[PDB]
Formats: sequence, structure tokens, C-alpha cells
Amino acid sequence: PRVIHINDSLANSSFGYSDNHISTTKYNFATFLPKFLFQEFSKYANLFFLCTSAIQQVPHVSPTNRYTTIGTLLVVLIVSAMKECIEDIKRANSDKELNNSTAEIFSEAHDDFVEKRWIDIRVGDIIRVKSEEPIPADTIILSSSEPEGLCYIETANLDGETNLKIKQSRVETAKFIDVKTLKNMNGKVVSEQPNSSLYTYEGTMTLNDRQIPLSPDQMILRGATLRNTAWIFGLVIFTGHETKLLRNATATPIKRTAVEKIINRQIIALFTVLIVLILISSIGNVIMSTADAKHLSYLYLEGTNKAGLFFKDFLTFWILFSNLVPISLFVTVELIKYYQAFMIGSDLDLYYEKTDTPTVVRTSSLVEELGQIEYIFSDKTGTLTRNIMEFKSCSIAGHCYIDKIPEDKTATVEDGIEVGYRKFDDLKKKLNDPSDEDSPIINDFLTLLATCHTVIPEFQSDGSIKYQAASPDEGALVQGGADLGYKFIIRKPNSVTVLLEETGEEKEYQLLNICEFNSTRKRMSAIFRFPDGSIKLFCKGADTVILERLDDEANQYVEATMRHLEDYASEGLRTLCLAMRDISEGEYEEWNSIYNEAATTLDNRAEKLDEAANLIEKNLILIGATAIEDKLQDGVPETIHTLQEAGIKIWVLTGDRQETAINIGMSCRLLSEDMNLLIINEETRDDTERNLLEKINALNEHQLSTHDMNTLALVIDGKSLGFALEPELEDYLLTVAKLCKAVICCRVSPLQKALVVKMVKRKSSSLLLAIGDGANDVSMIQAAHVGVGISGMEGMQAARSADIAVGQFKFLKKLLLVHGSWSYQRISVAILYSFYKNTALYMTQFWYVFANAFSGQSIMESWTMSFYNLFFTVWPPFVIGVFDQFVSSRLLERYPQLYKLGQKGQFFSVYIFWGWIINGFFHSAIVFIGTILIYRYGFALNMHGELADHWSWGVTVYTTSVIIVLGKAALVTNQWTKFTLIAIPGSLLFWLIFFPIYASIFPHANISREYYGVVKHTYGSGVFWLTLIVLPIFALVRDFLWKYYKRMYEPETYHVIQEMQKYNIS
Amino acid sequence: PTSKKPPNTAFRQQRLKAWQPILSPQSVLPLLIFVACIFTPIGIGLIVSATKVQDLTIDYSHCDTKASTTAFEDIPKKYIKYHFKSKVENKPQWRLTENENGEQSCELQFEIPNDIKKSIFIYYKITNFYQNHRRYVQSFDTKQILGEPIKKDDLDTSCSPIRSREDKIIYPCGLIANSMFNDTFSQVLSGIDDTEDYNLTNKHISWSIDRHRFKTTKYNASDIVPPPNWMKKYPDGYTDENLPDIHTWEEFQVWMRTAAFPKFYKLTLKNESASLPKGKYQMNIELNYPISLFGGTKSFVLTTNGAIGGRNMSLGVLYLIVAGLCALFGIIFLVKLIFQPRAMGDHTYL
Ligand SMILES: CCCCC/C=C\C/C=C\C/C=C/C/C=C\CCCC(=O)O[C@H](COC(=O)CCCCCCCCCCCCCCCCC)COP(=O)(O)O[C@@H]1[C@H](O)[C@@H](O)[C@H](OP(=O)(O)O)[C@@H](O)[C@H]1O
Ligand SMILES: CCCCCCCCCCCCCCCCCC(=O)OC[C@@H](COP(=O)(O)OC[C@@H](N)C(=O)O)OC(=O)CCCCCCCCCCCCCCC
Ligand SMILES: *[C@@H]1O[C@H](CO)[C@@H](O[C@@H]2O[C@H](CO)[C@@H](O[C@@H]3O[C@H](CO)[C@@H](O)[C@H](O[C@@H]4O[C@H](CO)[C@@H](O)[C@H](O)[C@@H]4O)[C@@H]3O)[C@H](O)[C@H]2NC(C)=O)[C@H](O)[C@H]1NC(C)=O
Ligand SMILES: Nc1ncnc2c1ncn2[C@@H]1O[C@H](COP(=O)(O)OP(=O)(O)OP(=O)(O)O)[C@@H](O)[C@H]1O
Ligand SMILES: *[C@@H]1O[C@H](CO)[C@@H](O[C@@H]2O[C@H](CO)[C@@H](O)[C@H](O)[C@H]2NC(C)=O)[C@H](O)[C@H]1NC(C)=O
Ligand SMILES: [Mg+2]
Repeated sequence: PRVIHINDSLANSSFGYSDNHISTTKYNFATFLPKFLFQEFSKYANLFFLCTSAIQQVPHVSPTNRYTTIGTLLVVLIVSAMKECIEDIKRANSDKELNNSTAEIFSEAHDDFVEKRWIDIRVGDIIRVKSEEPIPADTIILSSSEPEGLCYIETANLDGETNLKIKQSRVETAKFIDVKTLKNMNGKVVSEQPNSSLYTYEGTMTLNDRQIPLSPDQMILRGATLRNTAWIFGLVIFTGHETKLLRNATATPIKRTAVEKIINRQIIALFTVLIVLILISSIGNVIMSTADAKHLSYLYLEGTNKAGLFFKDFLTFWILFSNLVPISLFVTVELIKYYQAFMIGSDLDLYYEKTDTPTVVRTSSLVEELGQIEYIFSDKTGTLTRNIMEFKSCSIAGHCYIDKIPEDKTATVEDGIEVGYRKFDDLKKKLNDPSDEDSPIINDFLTLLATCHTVIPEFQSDGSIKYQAASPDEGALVQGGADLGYKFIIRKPNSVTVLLEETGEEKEYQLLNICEFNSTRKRMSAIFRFPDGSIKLFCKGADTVILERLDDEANQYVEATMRHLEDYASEGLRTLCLAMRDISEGEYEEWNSIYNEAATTLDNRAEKLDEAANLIEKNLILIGATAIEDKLQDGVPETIHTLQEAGIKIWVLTGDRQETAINIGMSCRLLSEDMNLLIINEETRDDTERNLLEKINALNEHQLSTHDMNTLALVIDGKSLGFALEPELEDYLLTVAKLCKAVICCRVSPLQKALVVKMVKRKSSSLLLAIGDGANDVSMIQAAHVGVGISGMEGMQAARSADIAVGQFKFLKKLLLVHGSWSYQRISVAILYSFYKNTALYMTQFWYVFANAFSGQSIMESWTMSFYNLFFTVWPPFVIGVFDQFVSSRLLERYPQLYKLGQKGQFFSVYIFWGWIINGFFHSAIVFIGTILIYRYGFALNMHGELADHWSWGVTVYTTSVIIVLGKAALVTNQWTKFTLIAIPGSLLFWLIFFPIYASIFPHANISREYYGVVKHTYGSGVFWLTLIVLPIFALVRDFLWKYYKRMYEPETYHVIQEMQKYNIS
Repeated sequence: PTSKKPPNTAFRQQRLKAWQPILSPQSVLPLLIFVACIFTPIGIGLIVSATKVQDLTIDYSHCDTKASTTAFEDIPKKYIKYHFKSKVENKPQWRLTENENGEQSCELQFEIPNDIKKSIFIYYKITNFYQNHRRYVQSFDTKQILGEPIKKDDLDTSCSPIRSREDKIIYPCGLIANSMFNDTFSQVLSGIDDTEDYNLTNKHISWSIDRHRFKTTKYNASDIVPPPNWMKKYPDGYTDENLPDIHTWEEFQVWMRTAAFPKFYKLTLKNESASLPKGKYQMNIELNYPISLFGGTKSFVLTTNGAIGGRNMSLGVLYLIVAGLCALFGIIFLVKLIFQPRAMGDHTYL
């Protein structure tokens, strides 16, 4: 049990409860080392370098320095640590904005509320919360500025809803108004352990007099917001990570990318190639030293057993050929992924103007997997809708009245009964004069739209009238009635005064009785008198329960209203039908008694209040129906359509009702009025099991075609999904979900949102995306491969722990199609070009062991080869993986099918990886063969009979291998901008200038004194310049022809788009 | 506060001036035609330039077992390789001469019926000599060959097999400067039968940087000892006159330059600004380096320096090979453009 004292700060500290802080950071000051080591050493190249550094420590077997590989591994580790530290500093800076908000606390030594920060609240402190202020922690309410104690809490962040939740205080524990008289609070409270089971609370507070029980009816959780109140007094029970909502949320996990998992499988093949090369070299060396031992007496070999020599040769050729796995790759890849994540968060098309919060990428490691997404797990309230309800259309006397007539129907057709649309000015002109047949009906409907409700009015200081309603649809109806001409003004028991726009005369209705709203009745009824002496009763509700409440005998306006309701519900409008009745007092003389007897039963009031109203329904006069729309965000249906066209299966997971999530889907065109809704609303495990079995049986009996599948949706309920998610027989739900066009889950807990994602990602091979708003879908964001959050509106916890923080839902159309297909293509080639450029040079060292008795003598030296991937071949990868685009941005949004090119492995795989390694062997072999033929016996110089030696020949190999990789980078580049002209042709001019200066001032300083006079024997000769034209062209003549052939006679889907952009012809 | 709006620069918004290259059929075929029409003349020029070189390789190995001492005997065909502008009449001949002690010599009599007008060079060709071994390239004290008198424990570890012999320093340590080719070539082509002598020289045959970095030693004549393989000509250690300076010993400099391949040339003699007239010539070579040390061949090469040095068609063939790939694919791609109509486009299978 959890015990908590009421009014002391000395005894509660002995329990060691958590504070009120939040930490969305990945690393901490006590776990950085192990997590960083597990993240960095999870690859197969860092482990390779670590094992290589352990080989050089063996004596004699290390020919060069003993700190050549560990010194570089430390550099790459420091670079990765600096990147992670910058990201964590940014995350902590973003987090700091929450723990510094104002929060008043009651002090016993001050007897006054002091304004502090959101990090200083402890367990058991009295907190005063104002209106429209986020709740600091799980506070049990103790007082409020309302009679008896009432408050409205909006839980749009606890779980997607629209209606305000009612909360109250206990008796004898609600008279604590004003700051004073808060000193007699003595005792203790016992509650349960912090659990994520919402809507449940059991316990008792042991006051100084007696015990007071508790219930979830007076338990406000962290995330809600007060509405239509002034101030509330709360006692903190849970805080920090002990909150029932922010409990399962953990730190940012290590999210691996599908590119990294493919690289790990690409390094393994390089290891087998290296092992084969080392074995070949060692066997050759052993055979040469054993057989031809009498013809090598000028070398003065040691002479030992073959077993003792094979091990030494293996250890030597390990370090000698350890450069096949480039170290500069896993550093360049980090910088490329960090730079291309900064360019994404600087686009004006992904920046919100009316809020000034641009897109951020707080995780630059998974920026390249945005173009491989196959599933999108969205959210309704907060992510798709704008949480705004408005009166759109109306239906009166079988006629639709709408403010702005659309272009789909425009005018009427008048087939049988009038069906169509007409402007509101016609309604106004027909209501003005009483000579029309529908004037009294419209009048009664307008009085209905501004009376029968529970809206509380409030006059502001400026003079504006504000409405306070626990239900947003009632507030929308009231606003519609007001701006239509019937402005409801004041309300008080047995008094409703509404101001009429016409004649400027206010009315006065004596409100007698009004029945509350229940989930079983689904009606709102109000019976009162009009200022004339007659009794009228209004009743509005859904067309399911009120149809069996009236009979037809004269009002032949039923079928038209049914057609109108069917036309409204086919677009995603929440409709409500309304009925009036005029009854006399002869039946009221007993109706008052049969109603007020419900206040006499002191045992079951919820059993009598509903049946007391079910006795006044004989024949209702149907007036019509209304339409209350919920506005979506800007560009939501178009984004859904574009993402569905690109081959992405969009799902919806909301913790709202099923009826509210069904019509949300017909408005954004996610569903249609012709698809089969596989509704699964079962209460037990056997029920949903049989439902799934019969669904698979009915779907398997057909052979399927182009139709059938595009008209199939899957609607799932909360408890039904909880029974369909158990490990025992769960594939029945996954086999059917892959055949429906859309899936919508309703009333799902915040834990199930992550369970669905974890089940999809573990039983498939696709990449998921989880976009959501509010702290109710945080775990889901921490459960998918890419977590995108919404920042700006109500709720920011989903945008602080996510990976990308957008401002609108429409930006997701450009973050995936343009900034996703590019990053997948940029990071691919930039890697495949490196593995090739490191192979076209260091493979000559393996072709040279057949000419030096398998000794392993390097062709070039250490300093020249060390500058290869550092000074002259480092910029082409950056300019390829950052500032390159194979297609324009205007064409990726025009043809979404191109996104499928990134959906499947078409640019980066192991089979394509072999195409660049084999191409690297070919170029190195060509260079070696061409160089060992031109320089026969060194007699390749026309300078007084002097000959070219070892170092004068290695410069030709190093220079020829540089022009070849730059030629390949030029043939690969699709853009050719100003940053490319300094990386591919500028790096070639760099070496040609760097070599003569380096080889003339450094050998004098006792640093690489082998290039003492090679500049005369290389630059001063005519053969060195005649090779650099015939070898790079002979080695690159195979790719230049194959590129043209593939582009012309076997064009791919993107080769035609690239040609369409060049000539500008569609 | 801050507007937090990204700038409207052409760099941040990723909109820069590009080119967009497309390998159009009217861009690749003319390129190939140009490459072929350029590489054909240079190819022919580099091919004809290697035919103007006249050389004569006489494998003088096996002289101590296949040459007679009484008179001259004909050399087998598998040992001579001659390329002249004209044609010889009498075949090359050789003889073995045994003078005092055991210093044998090989006398090779050859013919020059071409009247060479280019500068003459004389090298020796060593076969199957791995001078590029990992423990052979870097095997010499750089400070010791610089003239400085290095101490005992201050020598560099490259001279690992031989360095100190009974607390005595070796002046040329390491694997190199120990297996030096010590076959002394005659410094004059002795003309016979109505022909004159042809004087040769061995000066300025090494690199200009080797003659500037090989300084005269400053060691003590009683503190250094010769290498193990230098004892037949330097007995009883080094003396006052027995101190070979590496400044003027240009053969030492030309041998210290480590080659790149097991088959390498090494310059010994040269004669410029003079023509080689026709007639019979004789060359005397002292046999001191046994072929059993490395199991290869010792040749005598008399060449003339051309545009790329010696007869080597490996450079002119490549220039003609690329053209062979430009006049082939550049033609099979032209016949596919007229005899096989290609679709314009708008066939995207999306
Ligand atoms: C005995 C006489 C022989 C006479 C031979 C005469 C004629 C032979 C004919 C052809 C030679 C061989 C032809 C090979 C056959 C077909 C070539 C297929 C080429 C191929 O698509 O895949 C390549 C494999 O990388 C090699 O290129 C593989 C190169 C392999 C060639 C050599 C194979 C043996 C290599 C062994 C070397 C070992 C030597 C060891 C010797 C040691 C001695 C000491 C790699 O993709 P790729 O970079 O081209 O990229 C392509 C395409 O180029 C590009 O335009 C496309 O769009 P974009 O433009 O947007 O990117 C891109 O999507 C992609 O489709
Ligand atoms: C004109 C404007 C041009 C601007 C161009 C800027 C380009 C630089 C722009 C640098 C941008 C760098 C971005 C990332 C690129 C890769 C860097 C990287 O990966 O760094 C690891 C390691 C490489 O080591 P490894 O190659 O993988 O393994 C060696 C092994 N092969 C062997 O045998 O030893 O580096 C180090 O450890 C730091 C110390 C380097 C010392 C050498 C430079 C001397 C400078 C001094 C060298 C002398 C310079 C003399 C100048 C005259
Ligand atoms: C031209 O170059 C030839 C090869 O480089 C060279 O022939 C070698 O000459 C060396 C020097 O004499 C020979 O080495 C000697 O070999 C004998 C065994 O045959 C060793 O006993 C001897 O060591 C001796 O050690 C004794 C103490 O244990 C002591 O009396 C002396 O210190 C003595 O050094 C030498 O190591 C070698 O066998 C020769 N052949 C080969 C294939 O190396 C020619 O002499 C050289 N000629 C000239 C004129 O430069
Ligand atoms: N002001 C109103 N008076 C009466 N009925 C209303 C009013 N506003 C909406 N309704 C109707 O109330 C009905 C609500 O049904 P509800 O949504 O309550 O079922 P639920 O989805 O089963 O509830 P939960 O799932 O939240 O337990 C809707 O069909 C709607 O048309
Ligand atoms: C040019 O060659 C001739 C011919 O060998 C050299 O003359 C020889 O010199 C040596 C040295 O004293 C004598 O032993 C020979 O008897 C000489 N031969 C003849 C035929 O005279 C001459 O020395 C050479 N020139 C130079 C500068 O070395
Ligand atoms: Mg939401």
C-alpha cells in the first residue's frame, strides 16, 4: 500500500518518492558508457577494428606502428560520442521548457500560495490550478469555486476525446475556499501502487474525524486541462514517472536502421574475402620459403618450422590487408546523416507559418529509412482532426440548408421530394415573413437550437458572449442558433432568456424539466412552457432510438429526412434528429407527480430517472435533423490519398468511441460508402475467435479480383483487440488485416497502441511509422522504427520524445516522398562508392604479392596511402550523399509510385554490393597489368639512360587509381552543381599540386625520404603522362557503354522520369 | 523572440544551378568516334617508335660450363636476342678464358651491322632476383650512408641479419650492399679486324640525387669491417687505402636503388655524342657473381635509348586496343539506331 500524509514536508521525505521531473533524454550521466558501447560495438566493423588492434600487440608480427588502428578507432568513437552528446544536449534543452512552468504551492510556514516551477512539487503538497492550465501531477481535487464543487477536465491528452469530463469533490471536504483555513488537514491517505489502468481508483483518506472513500470520479490525472472554471485545490498523490499515464514511457531506445542491418551483412562477405586473400598469401609464402629456400640465401631467413611460420605470416597479412574495410566510411556516414538531417529541418515547405515551429530531426541516425515506410500508424483526435465542432448543414421539411452551397450537388433535382442544397439567405427570407408554410416549424426549430441544452453562458469583460458546454456538439448547436439569429443570453433555474436578432426583442422561457444524457437512452429532452400558457417538449438525439418513439398519422416528412440523414452520414457528419410536441396540462397534473416521485426513492436513482422520462412519448412531431462537422487539418484527405497511392497502408488507432471514429474516415476519404466494414465488437474470447474464423472462411471462399480488396475495411474495438492480441492464436487477426484497405481501432489503451506496432514489426519485414499527438500515444512512438510527433497545438509530450517533430499532418506527404526517396538514394551510393574506392587501390597490394615472393611489400608508402581517403577521395562521397538528387522535387510529388522504388531493396543490398566489389577488382587488376607492362625492367625513361625504381613506379599506380575513382564518381553524379565541380575535378587538381610540393620539402625534414627525386622521374618524363590517359579510359570504357545501354534500350521506371525532366516533355 | 524561420537562400532550400547529363545517342557515338580517331594516330606513333630501337641481349650465363677454352665456340640460339635495322651475317660467338688464380672471364664476340647513330647504353639483366622483398627494400642505415660515423647501439634495426660481427661495426650493413653484383664489365668495346675500339664510361650513371646524398665516410679505418660477402676483395679488414667511398662508387649507387620487379635492368656503361660503326666487337666480362645465389640468368644488354626506352609495344598496343573498343561498340550501337527503332518514352510502368 502507498501511504501519504496530508500536511507535512518532514515525514513524507522518509519514503523517497520521486520528484516531478521528466527525462526524454537518451543518455544519462550514469549510463552513457555502457549504452554507448552497446550501440557502437553492435556493428561488425568496430569489432573488426578492435580485434585488429589486439593483433598488433603481438611482438614482431607488427611491421608498422602499434597504435595505427586503435588511434583511429578512438577518433571514430570520439566523433560518435560528440554527435550523440550534441543530440542529447538538444533533447535536454527541449525538455527543460516543461520543468520550468509556473506552479503554485501551499507553504505551511507562509500560509500563502507561492509560485514555483514544475520540478519542485513533491508528494502531498496543496496545488492551486487556474483555468486552461495543464495539471501538474495526479491531484485529487479538494475545493473549487463552484456550488458543492464541480469542474470540467478535458482529457484530450489522456486519451482522444472531445467531450469534457465531469469531476466533483467529496462532502464535508469541499468547503476549503480561499487560501486561509487550510491548517486543520490532519491524517493520512492509503492508495494503491501506481498503475497504468486508467478509470480505476480505490482507497480511503483517513481524516482527523473519520474515513472518506475515494473513486475515479475525483481523480484528475496529469495531462488533462481545466475548462470553464476558475481555480481548484488539489492534493498530489503520484508524480513524475509514477503518473498513471507517463508510466510505460521509457528513455529513447537504440533504433537501428535497415541500412545498418544490411551493412552488417555486407561486412561479413568482406571478411570472407579477406580470409581467402590472407590464406592464399600465407600458403604462397610458405611454399616459396620451403621449396625455393636455396635460391633465396641473400635474404638470410631465420629458418623454423612451417607451423611457426604460417602463424606469423597470417598475423602479418592480417594488418597488411586490414585496409579493405575502410575506417573513414563509418565516420563519413555519420557526418552525411547528420548534415542531411539538418537540411531537412530547414525547408520552408515543412515549416508552419502561423506558429513558427519548423521541423526538427532529433534523431539523425534514422533519416535514411524515411523512403522505405510501408505502414503508417496514425491518430484521430489531435493528429487528424483539429478538435473543432461546427454546425455545417441543416434539414427542415425535407430540405437541406447550407451556408456555402458545394459544387457536387449545387441545386436541387426535386425528384419526388426536394433533395439538394440551398443557401441560408433563403431560410432567412422565409423566416422573415409569416406567410410561408414552414415559418412556424422553422421558428420552433430555432427556439430549439437555443434553449434545450445545458450550456452555461458567461459575459466577458470586453462584451463577448462565451458558452461553456460539457459536450462540444451542444456548444456547436448553440453557436449555430446564435449566429443564425437566436442568441441565447442568460440562464437561471426556471428562466432561459434568448436575444432575437429580429426586432431586438429578448424572450423568456420557464424551463420546467430536462432529462440528462445517458449512453442507453441517447436522447436530450426538455419540457417547459412558452410565454402564452401552453406546454411544449423538445427532444433531440440519434435516429436509432427516437424512430421507435413516434408514429405516422399526418406528418409525411419522414422519408425525406431519412434520405437527408443518409446523404449526411455518407460524408462524415454527426447528425441529430429533433422532435417537438405540444401537450396540455390535463396530462401534466399527473406527469409532475410521476416525475417528482423519482426524487423520493433513496436507494436507486439511476434506475428511476431513466424510466421516469420513458412515459411521455406518444407521437412526436419530427422537425428535421442537424449536421455537426469536425474540421480536419489542412490537407488531410489529399495527404491520405497520396500516401495510399504510393503503396503505404495507413492505419488508425484512437482511444475514442467507435461511432466517432467511423465517420472520421468518410470525411478524409479513408473509407467509402461502398466498402465492406468488417466490424468486430465481441465481449468474450470465444466470440471474437469465432468471428475471426468465420471472417477468414468467408474471405477464403472467394478467389478475389481487382475489386473486393479495395472495398474492405477492418474496424476493431478495444476489448476485442485485447482478445485478438494474445499470443495463443493471434495470426488469425494478422492474416485478415493484410487484405483490408484500411484498419481502424477504437477505444484502445495507450499500451495497446504500442502492442499493435510491436506485433506488426515482429511478424513481418516491413518498416512502420507511428505519428501521434498527446501523451497517450508516446509508447507507440517509442515502438515503431520512425516516430513522428505533432508540435504546436494542445499537447507537446508526443513531440519531445519522438524522432521528427512536424507542425501539420500535410508535411508528412513531403517528408516521405521527397526527403525520403532522396536520403535513401543518397546514403546508398555514397556507401557503395566508398567500398569501391577503397577496393580499387588496396587490391593492388594483393596483386603485387605474386611479384615479391609473397612478402607483402607495399607499392606506395604509409604517408601517401594515408592521405587517400583523407584529402583526395573524401569530398566526392559528401557531395554524392548530401547535395545530389536523381529526380527533381516536383516529380516525386507527381508520381508517388516512384516511392515503391525505396519500399523494396532496389538501391542498397548485398547482391548490389558484390557489383561494386567485383568492379573494384577489375579496375585494380587493369591498373596493375598496365603498369607492370609499361615498366618492363624499369627501362621506361628517356633521360640519359636512367631507370625508374620502386617508388617511381608506385606513384604511377597511386595516380592512375585516383583518376579512375573520380571518373566513376563523375559517371555516377546525376546533378553536376557548383559543389561537385570542387569535389570531383577539384580533388584531382589537388593531388597534382600537392605531390610536387610534398615530395620536395618533406624528404628534407626526415619525413618520408623515399620521394627524394621521384618528381624528376615522374613529372619530368613523357611516359608518366601518357599512361594517365590510356589507363583510366581503358578501365572506365565498360561502365560508360553499359550506362548508355541501360538508359536507352533497357530503361527502368526512373530512367524515363529523368529523361522527362531533361527535355521537359510529359 | 526569434522568428525560427529558415532562410530563403538557394542553398538551404536545395535549389542550385545544375546540368543534368543524359547520354543521348548523338553524344556517345560522336564521343567514341573522336576517341578512336584520336587514339589511332598516337597508337601508331607509339608503335613505330619502339621499332627504331636496336638491342642485343647475350645471356652470358653458363659460360663456365658451355664455352670452350681452346677457341671460340658458337652460342646456342636460346641465349641471343638481337633486334637491328639490318640483318647480321655471322652468328655471335663466345669463349672462356682462365687467367691467373681462378678469375675466369667470358669473351663475347658479336657484330654490329647497322651503324647506330644513337647513344649506346650497356646494362645487365638479372632474372629471378626478388629485390622488392619486404625485408630487403628498407635494409640500410640512412645516417651511415650519409657519411656520419654511427656508434654501436645507434644503428637502425633494418640491418638485422648482419650488423655487428664480434663487437665490430659493418660500414655497409643490411641485406642490400651485401649481395651487390660484382661482375666487372670491360670499359671498352675492343674492336677487332679492321675495326677500332669503342671507349665507354661509367660516370654519371646513377641518379642526380644519389651522387648528392652519398657522402664520403668519416668512420675510423680500424673500427669498421667489410660485409661477409666482401671478404674476397677486402681481406684483413679495412685499412687506410681500403676504404671505398660511396661518393664516386657509382656502381654502388646504381645497385642501392631497389628495383620494383624480379626482372630489372641496371645501368653500367654508356657512350653519348658518338656513333657506333659497323663491324665485329668483343666484350670481356669477369665472372664473380654465381647464378646459384639466386637461380636466375645474367645477361649483357646493349641498347639505344628511344622515346619510351627500349622495344616495348605494351604502351602503343593499349592506345590501339581502346580504339578497337571504340570502332566496335561505336558501330554496333549505330546499327541498332537505324535498324531497330527505339520508343521515345511515356511508357512508365507505374
Ligand atoms: C579472354 C578474352 C576476354 C574478352 C572479353 C571481351 C568482352 C567481354 C564483355 C564484357 C565484359 C564484362 C561485362 C559484364 C557483363 C555485364 C555488365 C553488367 C553491369 C551491371 O549492371 O552491374 C554492375 C557490375 O559491375 C561490373 O561491371 C562487373 C565488371 C566485371 C567485368 C570483368 C569481369 C571479370 C572481373 C574479374 C577481375 C579479376 C582480375 C584478376 C586478374 C589478376 C591477374 C594478375 C554494377 O552495376 P553498375 O555500376 O553498372 O550500375 C548500373 C548502370 O551502370 C547504371 O546506369 C544504372 O543507373 P544509374 O546511372 O543511375 O547508376 C544502375 O541502376 C545500374 O543498373
Ligand atoms: C587546399 C584545401 C584542401 C582542403 C582539404 C581538406 C581535407 C581534410 C578534411 C578532413 C575532414 C575529415 C572528415 C572525415 C574524413 C575521414 C577522416 C578520418 O577518417 O580520420 C581518421 C584517421 C584516418 O586514419 P586512416 O587513414 O583511416 O588509417 C591510417 C592507416 N591507413 C595508416 O597506415 O596509418 O585520421 C586520424 O587518425 C587523424 C590524424 C591524421 C594524420 C594524417 C594527416 C596529417 C596532416 C598533415 C599532413 C601533411 C600536410 C602537408 C601540407 C602541405
Ligand atoms: C663476388 O660476390 C660473390 C657473391 O656475393 C662472392 O662469393 C661469396 O664470397 C663470400 C666471401 O668469401 C663467401 O663467404 C664465405 O663462405 C665460406 C664458406 O664457403 C665461409 O666459411 C666464410 O666465412 C668464414 O668464416 C670463418 C670463421 O668461421 C673465417 O675464416 C672468415 O671470417 C670467413 O669469412 C665466408 O662467409 C661466399 O661463400 C661466396 N659465395 C656465395 C654464393 O656467397 C665473391 O667472393 C665476390 N667476389 C669479389 C671479388 O668481390
Ligand atoms: N446532445 C445530444 N443529445 C442526445 N443524443 C446525442 C447528443 N449528441 C450526440 N448524441 C447521440 O449520442 C449517441 C452516442 O452514442 P455513444 O457514442 O454514447 O455510444 P459509445 O460509443 O457506446 O459510448 P462509449 O463507447 O464512450 O462507452 C450518438 O449516436 C449521437 O448521435
Ligand atoms: C679508352 O680505351 C682505350 C682502349 O682500351 C684505353 O687505352 C687503354 O688504357 C689502359 C690503361 O692504362 C692500358 O692498360 C691499355 O693498354 C690501353 N689500351 C690501348 C689499346 O691503348 C684508354 O685508356 C681509354 N680511355 C680512357 C679515358 O679511359
Ligand atoms: Mg492525439
